[PDB]
Amino acid sequence: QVQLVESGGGLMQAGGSLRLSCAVSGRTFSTAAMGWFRQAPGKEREFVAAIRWSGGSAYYADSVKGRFTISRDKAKNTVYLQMNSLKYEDTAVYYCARTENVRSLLSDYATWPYDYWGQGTQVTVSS
Amino acid sequence: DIQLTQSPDSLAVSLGERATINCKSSQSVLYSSINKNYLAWYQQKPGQPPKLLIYWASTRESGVPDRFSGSGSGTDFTLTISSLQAEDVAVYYCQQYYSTPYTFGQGTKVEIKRTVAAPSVFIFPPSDEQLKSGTASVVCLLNNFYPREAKVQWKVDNALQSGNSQESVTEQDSKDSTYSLSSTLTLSKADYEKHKVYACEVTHQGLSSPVTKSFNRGE
Amino acid sequence: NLCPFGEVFNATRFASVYAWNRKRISNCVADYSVLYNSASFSTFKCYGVSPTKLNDLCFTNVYADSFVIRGDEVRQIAPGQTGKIADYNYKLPDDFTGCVIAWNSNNLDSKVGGNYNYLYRLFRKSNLKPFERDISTEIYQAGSTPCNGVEGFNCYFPLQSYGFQPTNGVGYQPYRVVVLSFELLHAPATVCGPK
Amino acid sequence: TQMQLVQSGTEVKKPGESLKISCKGSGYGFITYWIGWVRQMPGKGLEWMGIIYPGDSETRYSPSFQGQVTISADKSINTAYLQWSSLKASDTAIYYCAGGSGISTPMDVWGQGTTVTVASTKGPSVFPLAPSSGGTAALGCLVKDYFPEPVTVSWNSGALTSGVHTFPAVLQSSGLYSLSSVVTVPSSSLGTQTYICNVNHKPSNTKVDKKVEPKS
Ligand SMILES: *[C@@H]1O[C@H](CO)[C@@H](O)[C@H](O)[C@H]1NC(C)=O
Repeated sequence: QVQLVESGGGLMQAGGSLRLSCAVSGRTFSTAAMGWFRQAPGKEREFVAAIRWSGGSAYYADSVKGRFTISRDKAKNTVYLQMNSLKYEDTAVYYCARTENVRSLLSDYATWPYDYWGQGTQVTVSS
Repeated sequence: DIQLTQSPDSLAVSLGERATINCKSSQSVLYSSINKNYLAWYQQKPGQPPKLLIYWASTRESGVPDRFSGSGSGTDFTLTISSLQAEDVAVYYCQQYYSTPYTFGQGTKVEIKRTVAAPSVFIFPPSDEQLKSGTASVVCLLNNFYPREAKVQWKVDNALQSGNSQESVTEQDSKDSTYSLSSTLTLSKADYEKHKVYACEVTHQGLSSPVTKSFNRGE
Repeated sequence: NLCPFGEVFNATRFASVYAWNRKRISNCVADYSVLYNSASFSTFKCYGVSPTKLNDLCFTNVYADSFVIRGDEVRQIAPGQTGKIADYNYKLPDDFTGCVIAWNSNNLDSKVGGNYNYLYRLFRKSNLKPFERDISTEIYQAGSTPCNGVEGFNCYFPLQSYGFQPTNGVGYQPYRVVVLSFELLHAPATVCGPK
Repeated sequence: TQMQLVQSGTEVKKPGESLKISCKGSGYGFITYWIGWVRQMPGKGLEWMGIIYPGDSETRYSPSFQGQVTISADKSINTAYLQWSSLKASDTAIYYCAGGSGISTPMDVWGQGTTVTVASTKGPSVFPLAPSSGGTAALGCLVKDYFPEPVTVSWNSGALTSGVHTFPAVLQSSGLYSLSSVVTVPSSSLGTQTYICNVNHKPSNTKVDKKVEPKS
């Protein structure tokens, strides 16, 4: 079975940075795209970023554009979220997601659903 | 966009001589891919559907004798029947199938050339039954002869009638390879009772001097 | 030495349309009757060769191209056709001398979650040459601005998925397509039938 | 054999009526077969009308038919059809359905053909043709002013084919056909032996048992 495993969650005084690591084990060959989702306290879980496996062209979401960096290492079957300039609104549970659905239009990887989900990991921005 | 013309239209051949039929196409039918021309040959004995004899211009279909063989170079194709036989008498069509619309040629009649043979002439008055109807039909009959080209002419009071006759000719015979003929002369009972001597003059290649068979009216 | 169409038609997995799989059939006898006398094919369109008759005629090479498309696009596998599949995935030449063989394969190539693993190309600077097999993932420049492998405004990834679901309409169900091309060179032939 | 094509029976129709003739594929591997239609008009050459692939009902027409006739295919009974919106007299002909296994293929299998005759009917008058003599002497029937074709003749009920010629029909000025039938008989046969001729016209459902005999 395919399993996603997040890590690198924890504590960070706002303006610092934190790196998140989603490790994938299963049918690697069939991976179209990896996506990061976060659920804040009280809020519905929203799109963050997605990256195409075969080109590394990312689609940064509107509220993180210019702060975060999604990147993947194909040999390590890992996707990374670099979280620069952390805001207080970044306090959430970050879920990495995998889809086998290859979509020509990149921007689709917000709209569209993901087949596999990780258990998620907590990021808490402090002082 | 293709179109076909066969030649000749008719072909009379002595049993066991060769017989060639030409079929020309306005466009080339060669499949560049596999150097084969996409042209076929069909025989149709009357009463039957068409039979496939040859495809890709030269290859024979199952159930087709050796004596049948096709050749052809691009726009020009020929069907050759070496050693013509009895059951080879029929109409022959060539068809292109390089592309739709598939198109056929106008056909070629092939008949068995046989020994010359003169025709057995008979004349028939109208029936009494028919006369009362209004018209009066005089039939003349040329039985069992070769070749086809037989001249029939009507005399009414030794004066040629012309435009009121109609010939009907049987195809070559199932047995003896001869034709037969019915020339029917139609006219009004009125006009039939006007003239008295009805006659049927027949000039066939078989008969040295023309043959007239006739009746005076009332007999 | 009997022509193994067995490991083409009955083959467990098939290829994605743009990455179509060619098998060079040579030095074997094929009873092609095996294929046509079987009732279980949707589309057995033959172009420029009687398959009933090539079980008594010898071809140099039989090429067998196998792949999957949605049933709607089956018609487009034929000479002179144009569109997405025709012009960007698998083109056939006008002087095609082979057959297109297609059966419905919902039963094999459709998951409840949707089988997204079968793909198809969507854009290309030009149309494919006949029997061309393009597998490049060049970030396709539509508009003015030149893309440096960067996606976005007037720049798109040229492939997409099919998403075959068992509940999809018969048209958006996946059909498996074999294409038997026959060539006749001036080299001694090696793929005949019985009769 | 691989494939045999059966065709709908003979159709006697009135000008204007509509008509759908069938062509069914007896046997296996029908799936590869493309059924064409061919018109042979009375005593004319073969005209290719159109072909259909029952599979995806991919239909092509001759320019000489495009907007006249519809070629359909109910692939679920291996049956290709040909139909008429409204029948001309002209559309009188025999129609052969003809399969190839594939397109740009020679038609390697033919149905025996469906005869379609588009005309209002009119029954034939039957007059005798009494002989003269002595060696051989001949007699016959005249079948006059009938429409449409065809007519069939037999002698003494059909128990006398001993040397009998029955000619092609000829269309009189009247716009109705006529057709003669005659038999060669020994001179002194007339003196006793009866010679009846039996004449049937299908369209007008009329037989005629017409006795022939010498005159006085
Ligand atoms: C594929 O397998 C089925 C049954 O196992 C058989 O009916 C069919 O002929 C096979 N096709 C080929 C080309 O071997």
